[PDB]
Amino acid sequence: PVPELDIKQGPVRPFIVTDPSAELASLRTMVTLKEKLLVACLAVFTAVIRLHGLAWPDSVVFDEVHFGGFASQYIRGTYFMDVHPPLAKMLYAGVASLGGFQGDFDFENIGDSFPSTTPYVLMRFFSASLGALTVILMYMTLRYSGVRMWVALMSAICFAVENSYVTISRYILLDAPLMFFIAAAVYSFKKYEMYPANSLNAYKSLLATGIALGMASSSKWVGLFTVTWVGLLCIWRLWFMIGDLTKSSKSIFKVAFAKLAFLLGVPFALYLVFFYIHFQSLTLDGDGASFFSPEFRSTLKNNKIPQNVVADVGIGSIISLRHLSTMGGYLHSHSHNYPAGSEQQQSTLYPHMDANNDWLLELYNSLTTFQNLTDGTKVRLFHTVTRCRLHSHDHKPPVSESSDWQKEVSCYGYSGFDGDANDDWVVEIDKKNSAPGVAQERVIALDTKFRLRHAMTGCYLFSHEVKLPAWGFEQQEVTCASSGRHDLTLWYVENNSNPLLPEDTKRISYKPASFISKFIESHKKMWHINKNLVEPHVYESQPTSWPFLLRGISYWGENNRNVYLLGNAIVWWAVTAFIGIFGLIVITELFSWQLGKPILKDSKVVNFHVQVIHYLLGFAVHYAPSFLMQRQMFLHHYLPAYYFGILALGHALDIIVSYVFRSKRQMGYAVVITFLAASVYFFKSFSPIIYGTPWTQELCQKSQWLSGWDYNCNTYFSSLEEYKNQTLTKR
Amino acid sequence: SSLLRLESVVMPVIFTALALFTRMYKIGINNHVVWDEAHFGKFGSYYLRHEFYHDVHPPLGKMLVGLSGYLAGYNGSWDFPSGEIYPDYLDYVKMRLFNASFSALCVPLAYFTAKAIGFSLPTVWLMTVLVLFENSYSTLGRFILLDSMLLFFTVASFFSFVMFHNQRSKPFSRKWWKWLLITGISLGCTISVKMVGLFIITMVGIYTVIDLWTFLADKSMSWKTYINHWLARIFGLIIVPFCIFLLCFKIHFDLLSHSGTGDANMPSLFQARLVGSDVGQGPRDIALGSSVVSIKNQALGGSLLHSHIQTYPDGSNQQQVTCYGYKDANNEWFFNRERGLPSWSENETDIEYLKPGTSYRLVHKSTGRNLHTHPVAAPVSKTQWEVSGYGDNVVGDNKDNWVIEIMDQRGDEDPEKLHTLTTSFRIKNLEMGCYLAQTGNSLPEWGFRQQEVVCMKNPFKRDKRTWWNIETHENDFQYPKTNFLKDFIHLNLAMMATNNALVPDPDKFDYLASSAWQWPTLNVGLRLCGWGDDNPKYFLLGTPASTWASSVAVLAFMATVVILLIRWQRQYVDLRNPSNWNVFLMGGFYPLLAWGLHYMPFVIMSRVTYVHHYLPALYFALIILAYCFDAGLQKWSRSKCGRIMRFVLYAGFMALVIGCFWYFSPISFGMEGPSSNFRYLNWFSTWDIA
Ligand SMILES: CCCCC/C=C\C/C=C\CCCCCCCC(=O)O[C@H](COC(=O)CCCCCCCCCCCCCCC)COP(=O)([O-])OCC[N+](C)(C)C
Ligand SMILES: CCCCC/C=C\C/C=C\CCCCCCCC(=O)O[C@H](COC(=O)CCCCCCCCCCCCCCC)COP(=O)([O-])OCC[N+](C)(C)C
Ligand SMILES: CCCCC/C=C\C/C=C\CCCCCCCC(=O)O[C@H](COC(=O)CCCCCCCCCCCCCCC)COP(=O)([O-])OCC[N+](C)(C)C
Ligand SMILES: C=C(C)CCCC(=C)CCCC(=C)CCCC(=C)CCCC(=C)CCCC(=C)CCCC(=C)CCC[C@@H](C)CCOP(=O)(O)O
Ligand SMILES: *[C@@H]1O[C@H](CO)[C@@H](O)[C@H](O)[C@H]1NC(C)=O
Ligand SMILES: *[C@@H]1O[C@H](CO)[C@@H](O)[C@H](O)[C@H]1NC(C)=O
Repeated sequence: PVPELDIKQGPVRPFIVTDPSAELASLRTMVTLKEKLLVACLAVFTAVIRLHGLAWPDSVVFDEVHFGGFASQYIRGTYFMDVHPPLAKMLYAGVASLGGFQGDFDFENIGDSFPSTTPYVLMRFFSASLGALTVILMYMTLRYSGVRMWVALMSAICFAVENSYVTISRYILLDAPLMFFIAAAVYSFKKYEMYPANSLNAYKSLLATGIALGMASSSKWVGLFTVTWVGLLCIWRLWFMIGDLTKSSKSIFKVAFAKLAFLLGVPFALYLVFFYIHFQSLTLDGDGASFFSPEFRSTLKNNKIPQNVVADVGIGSIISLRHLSTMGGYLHSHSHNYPAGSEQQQSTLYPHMDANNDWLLELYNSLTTFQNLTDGTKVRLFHTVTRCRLHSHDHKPPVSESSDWQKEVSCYGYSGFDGDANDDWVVEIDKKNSAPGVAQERVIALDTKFRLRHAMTGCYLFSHEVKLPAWGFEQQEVTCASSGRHDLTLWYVENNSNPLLPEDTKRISYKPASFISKFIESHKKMWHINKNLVEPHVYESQPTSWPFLLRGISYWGENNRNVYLLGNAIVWWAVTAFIGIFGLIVITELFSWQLGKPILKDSKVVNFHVQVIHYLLGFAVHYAPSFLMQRQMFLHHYLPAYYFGILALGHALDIIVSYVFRSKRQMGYAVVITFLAASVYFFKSFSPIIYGTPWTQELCQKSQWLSGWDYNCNTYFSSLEEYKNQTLTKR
Repeated sequence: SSLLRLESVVMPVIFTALALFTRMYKIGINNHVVWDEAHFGKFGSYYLRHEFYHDVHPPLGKMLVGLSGYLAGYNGSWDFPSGEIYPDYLDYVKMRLFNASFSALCVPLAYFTAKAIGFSLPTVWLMTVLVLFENSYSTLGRFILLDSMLLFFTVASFFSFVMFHNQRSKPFSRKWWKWLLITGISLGCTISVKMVGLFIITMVGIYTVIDLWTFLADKSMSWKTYINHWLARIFGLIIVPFCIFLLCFKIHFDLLSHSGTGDANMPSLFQARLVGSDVGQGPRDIALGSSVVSIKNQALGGSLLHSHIQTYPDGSNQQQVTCYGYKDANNEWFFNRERGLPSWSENETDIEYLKPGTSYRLVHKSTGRNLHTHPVAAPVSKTQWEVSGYGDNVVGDNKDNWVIEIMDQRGDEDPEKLHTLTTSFRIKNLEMGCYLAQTGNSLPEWGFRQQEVVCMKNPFKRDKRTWWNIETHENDFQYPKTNFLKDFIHLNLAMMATNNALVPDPDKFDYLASSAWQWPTLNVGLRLCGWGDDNPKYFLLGTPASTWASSVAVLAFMATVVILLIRWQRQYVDLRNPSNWNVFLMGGFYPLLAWGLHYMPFVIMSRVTYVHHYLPALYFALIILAYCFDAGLQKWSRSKCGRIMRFVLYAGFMALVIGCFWYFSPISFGMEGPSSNFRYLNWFSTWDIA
């Protein structure tokens, strides 16, 4: 199954050649009939296990409301905003519409029973079918990595039995398409490992690594960590190809440049194509695009974004300012008072268009002239509804009260009876962020981006992403800050109208959402929500507690049944026990190596350490960046790294059978049949926590090995016999 | 020969004299406090008045500012504000002379540094005029800063590092132990001036690891010699630079012993030890009834016991008892007798001393409810019950019984009774059986944003959260010395907490702050004083001959380790002789590793960073630039046209940093003009220099 090492003599030291023979390709593929028969038996067994009892939880489960509801948003066409890239939500939209789904069911909250109009068991069938194909991709990935036939059989049967993938793959979740394309990326890249890197088979494996790698990258952003894993693997392989002397330098640059083309240009190409189908299918405008720029929303149908506003604005014009950087922005002022400071009329950022967003630009000093808004024009913003100015007395801010900077601004004044110098706002056009031309000189609606400096305090008009809970709910704060951020200080004018201007006036509209701007803006909202996603979810987990399987996450509790994610613990603890044992044994092989003793003599131990560095590196690159994230995260974020852990433990069972029991392989098969038998026993005991099938309480109490995991253990009845005499409620 | 001895003698004093001229030319001209002379001058003034303070940075830099205060004829009486002129008794010229003397010693130490890391003789002169003629080093040398001190002990750390490397062939010699101990002392001074002096100790430490790694490969080295290498490196590379750090907190703690600003960052026993002592009471500690107290939690984050007049909207509708961290008259409490016994009256004769291990009822003074835990669960922590106040001396239940439990007694008195500041007591319930605990987190806004108070069933006595002490006593004695290691750990954790408070909000534009990618390529400078036409106005940026060519030498060497590593794997034998491998390893490689360790944390960390953070990281970068003249032009020394071209390329680039230092000289030498006269050296935008 694995060949001996082919080392040759360089001018200094022996080098290993990196051109695999055709025999290495023939020994590790399905060249026989018994192997195809065992892939057929593994697909029958996996297709029974991963697809048993489907549509028995006939209500929505944890994060089936999210990705199911977003699939409904793709069918309805109304735009939504989610953290995740589109392909493994739009893919459930294609699987939905292929089954006769026409929106019509907002996936609201956990427990809503499905009507007989929504195809969910076909979506559940798609998710569990990709979750059943990733088992066969683990078998073939492992066999391509250089592995005994029967040990890959028993380890992939041991992977179809893993509880966390049956829970995570059974429902409408992102990690079963995600895990399918990650498993297809390690699949196609290990198929690339065993080919001589010049033939057409190796470039077919690079093309499948590209489309599966960027089809993983466009499903969830942990696929970019598989791009990173494959990339570090390619630094490994190019290191050993530079080590190979029988390969010309032109061949090494050819494998490196074609590797660069198929492994970054194809993921970025498929990522841009899948965002093009995202932006191309999601054409309508709903409340999901509430926090996008009005040029972004200008591409969506059925708009309320103001189009054809008056470009040239003069003094005396009823205008409406809008904050640039914060998406929920208009200068707003309505008759409700503060609880602190001066308790005057409040100035807020209200995101929707009202009549209270109207402001007269009046001079500090009504004529028949059209005095333009030049750079440096001190004005007064006169709110036309509540008969008040914009006033910036130096008092305490409402909710940003711990600020030596950030002076507070309010609304108070009498038109013609109380007009003072503390209501003045010099217009200072930022000439960089405005488009050049007339708008860079004077104020143009939608085109210039000015800054209102208060004339008698020297402070600018400022706002940021903190709302106000006192009065005027879901409205942000307007302040007048000195040394506030220049990005958050920019204002621009829209929806202006004055009678001192003819009817044949040059109107202006927004640039209509170019795709690169659509793409980069959408990803700034992706990274902005993903960075600022802090919520109290009581089933939230910690990244340093994932490799020990304590305190798993809960899914669904209704009608005396529950669904809970806790992996196969006797496989989980052997994966991570093998992370510890392999780390310890490679430390003792480095100390034992340099101390004088020879290591890595037998080729099975060499391929063992090479491939477990390859898969331990997949455990590293898919789990170590989950420590440097300031967000909430659950046990199903360990699980892409856990796939590389069960690959590495697959090789662990291979080094149990193949090397340390060479003379007696019956005992190696005995270790693997006790590990596999204990794994299938852990599945058979914990089957009524996955499928949402009846346990009894006297066994549900006994099953909790650790006190960390706890899944409403008094939900079940005293015996199974009461489940046959039961009617079940539907929310 | 004899000429190289002449250059080796008279040339370090030419570079020394140009360092005394370069760093002390316009020291006493500005006559105003500047960038961080306002802070570190004040911190140095704290040592002269012997008043306690708190600051982020380790104290050896501030103690050397105070040492310059003792050497300047100054008693610390003038605090240092920003922007203001100097009083006539404070001679700031001695202190600027002191730190500019430290950079003026940083230049010849770079001469002998370059003399140690191989470097055929023109490279030593280029590296010495490269560290010497620089406006960034001569700008930040000019002031009362510990950036010059951090630069000096970083350069001294690398100099004693290579002077430790050069006797690797004769280990355990007098020179080996000599430069090993000088390496340890300079490394410990490098931490104790500023905490980003850990970075050099990473680099040296990595070198040490590599030595021990390759000492596994020596078949002639015995195990006794190898364990002696381990004991020598842990002594002179771990024990010594940590013992210097502890000695700096010994001169820090034992030098200043009065009260000052920032005194509230300490445990109250250490605050009671010092001479100010606004937290202690002389004659009596505590009694029954008449002793009005305010109870403090000894855990990091715990505060005073507060009871405001509102009630719980979630629970059994009793008074909210939380923990608040400022002085208030509502923080007052006293003890009272248990359930079943008649309570305290104001006309009693026996002043009863309290007994631990006996239940008592904690009665608030200004409100008048009983301390209690009631059988409704706590809001944030659902595991345990909720603490409230209920009733009076006669209204309540049997669950109001709270015992007093001795944990530790700080001597000099009777340890059996309850005391003030010398009794870490736990409070345990009698009927239920829970210890009074505190989670330290925040509450929702129903309780005016204060601390959570719980009562855990089974905590351990090794937890700091259940320990309480009496801080204020209300109706001949010296508090004992605290442990020096405990004051070390708590003051370092307070330094780390103030580093946690230094994270800026993204809504505010810090005009002074910069990002780490701007310090090479010179995108932005730094404005250090007031930019009016009266004072001479100084500016922080490197000479663009030194750090543009040095930055492209870092990018041209970080893509040279990779090329020599690829060609190493491609069976080339690059560096044959141990000389050029020694110049590669010590002159090129470890300044690249020290560049990354002194630079890459500033591009990774989320903290306010400035241009003056690049001054150590620039130094090793400059060494790389010297290496990009040493090995890059080493092949030219065999052909005579290559020799003449090599010496005019050394003299051409050296003359180019002479001319580029001298062109940008008034931003370090003063800019006495009206700030519009100096637009000729305003080459780029974001150089806010005119
Ligand atoms: C850890 C993260 C690393 C990230 C960077 C990774 C890779 C990029 C590194 C270097 C790129 C340039 C390499 C030039 C090396 C010249 C060696 C030589 O000149 O020798 C060449 C060998 O040609 C090579 O093997 C070069 C292999 C190419 C390296 C991999 C391709 C680069 C991948 C592109 C990535 C992006 C690069 C730009 C990034 C800024 C001549 O050998 P020969 O066969 O003719 O003689 C036989 C030797 N006897 C005589 C002793 C027998
Ligand atoms: C074989 C070489 C191939 C290359 C692979 C290299 C390493 C593979 C191992 C782990 C992947 C790296 C992921 C961590 C990287 C960042 C380090 C970090 O930071 O995590 C460390 C440790 O976490 C871990 O327990 C890593 C778990 C790794 C899996 C288990 C390893 C074996 C241990 C069990 C052995 C059982 C006994 C054996 C005999 C039966 C701490 O986390 P923290 O700082 O966030 O805690 C602070 C959290 N506050 C900030 C909130 C306070
Ligand atoms: C204004 C200043 C600007 C800074 C300088 C800029 C570039 C020059 C940088 C390095 C010059 C080489 C010095 C280090 C090499 C030492 C090893 C050696 O020299 O060995 C070389 C092998 O190395 C090499 O060829 C490969 C290194 C070449 C790297 C230079 C290109 C890298 C990319 C530059 C891009 C710059 C811009 C990037 C950012 C925009 C020959 O081996 P050998 O057997 O003859 O060794 C002597 C043994 N005997 C005594 C027996 C004969
Ligand atoms: C050298 C050659 C010959 C060829 C080149 C080899 C090669 C293919 C690569 C050359 C090798 C190489 C190093 C590349 C750089 C890698 C590359 C392309 C791009 C960087 C990728 C990155 C590591 C980082 C930046 C991107 C991010 C936006 C990362 C954000 C992470 C997340 C916050 C994910 C959240 C998802 C999930 C975890 C939470 C949500 O869960 P829930 O469902 O809501 O509960
Ligand atoms: C105001 O300035 C703009 C800038 O070109 C100009 O086009 C416009 O005519 C000016 N307004 C008047 C009334 O002249
Ligand atoms: C410190 O020196 C100044 C110099 O005039 C003097 O006025 C002041 O009284 C001195 N203070 C002390 C405490 O010696």
